[PDB]
Amino acid sequence: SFSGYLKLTDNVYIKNADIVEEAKKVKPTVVVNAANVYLKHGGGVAGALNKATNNAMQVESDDYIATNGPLKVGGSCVLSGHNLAKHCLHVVGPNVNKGEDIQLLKSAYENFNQHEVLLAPLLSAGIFGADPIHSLRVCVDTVRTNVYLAVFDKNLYDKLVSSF
Ligand SMILES: CC(C)[C@@H](Nc1ncnc2[nH]ccc12)C(=O)O
Repeated sequence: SFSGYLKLTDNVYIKNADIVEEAKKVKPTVVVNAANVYLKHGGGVAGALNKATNNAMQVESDDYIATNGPLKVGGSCVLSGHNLAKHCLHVVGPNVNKGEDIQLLKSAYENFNQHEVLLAPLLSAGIFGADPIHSLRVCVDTVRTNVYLAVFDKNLYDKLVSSF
């Protein structure tokens, strides 16, 4: 039910929107979370998605970490999408503010290729500290499945489109 997106490539689309509000409207098969390795959903996309689930995402995530241990930077896991989507794909992009290797951003986006269509944010951008223009270029050059990108900041959205 995706609507109002700008086509960037054969398989990549973009919209100025809060990913939480997009997930409530569309109820997609997969929503991507910008996770950390511990699945501690405090702020940014992860804190906003978790709050919209009334903390059910964090309770499920804590059980997953208690059983499996932490994810790898560049890795992912599939958990419930609760009231927002059928599934949530928690993907860990490198956090530049912590010295993590930006080359791991391509490995993070490769997780998207396991799903035919996804609603997603720009990985490693926002509070993770990487350049969003770089993140969109890695997304375009790595993901082959259909990805609908939601960018919250209007000013950044306009810059991403103009410089594409
Ligand atoms: C990742 C980053 C580039 C982006 N953040 C987001 N993008 C989309 N929905 C969101 N909900 C909460 C945060 C958020 C932004 O600052 O525009």
